[PDB]
Amino acid sequence: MSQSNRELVVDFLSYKLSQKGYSWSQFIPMAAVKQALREAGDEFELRYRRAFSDLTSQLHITPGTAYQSFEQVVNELFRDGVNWGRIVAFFSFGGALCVESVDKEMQVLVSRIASWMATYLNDHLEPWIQENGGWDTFVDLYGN
Ligand SMILES: CC1(C)CCC(c2ccc(Cl)cc2)=C(CN2CCN(c3ccc(C(=O)NS(=O)(=O)c4ccc(N[C@H](CCN5CCOCC5)CSc5ccccc5)c(S(=O)(=O)C(F)(F)F)c4)cc3)CC2)C1
Repeated sequence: MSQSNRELVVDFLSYKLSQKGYSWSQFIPMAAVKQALREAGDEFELRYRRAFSDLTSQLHITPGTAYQSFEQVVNELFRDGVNWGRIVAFFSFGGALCVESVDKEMQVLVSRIASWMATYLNDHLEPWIQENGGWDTFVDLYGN
């Protein structure tokens, strides 16, 4: 549901901020989902470190331009459809935007980015997720 999805976003973003030595104080099957997502994001960031790195020096964020940048990238990422990989890449993108934000003393973006990710998950990705077995399938596929 929509609250679940909000939980996932906050867990993932806190995880990424913790890893990089920042504060996240701008904030059981569910535990299994969260664990699989953390690991998949790390794995994604490892295999696609080139793409990851290219994007993290590409855009310059301000509180005034953040939302249009977030939306362009997300629309590009899902232009041709949804799959699980693309969903993991979506979470990683969010994580990278938050980390960049805290770096540049734009802490206010962190919770805005969380809510933009939850909204997009709940409006645009959730239908595809329920159709494809829900988050249980994602956990089975990642660990099988
Ligand atoms: C246009 C633009 C610039 C826009 C913006 C932008 C962009 C740039 C930076 C950032 Cl930051 C964000 C976005 C791009 C850049 N990029 C390029 C990379 N892109 C993809 C590459 C491959 C797939 C794919 O393959 N999709 S997939 O077939 O569904 C699939 C396959 C395998 C696994 N999993 C394995 C797990 C193996 N482990 C072994 C160890 O032990 C445990 C299991 C591999 S890790 C793994 C592998 C792949 C994905 C995730 C994790 C999973 S998965 O983890 O989701 C699962 F399994 F389903 F859970 C799902 C999907 C997309 C998409 C976009 C382009």
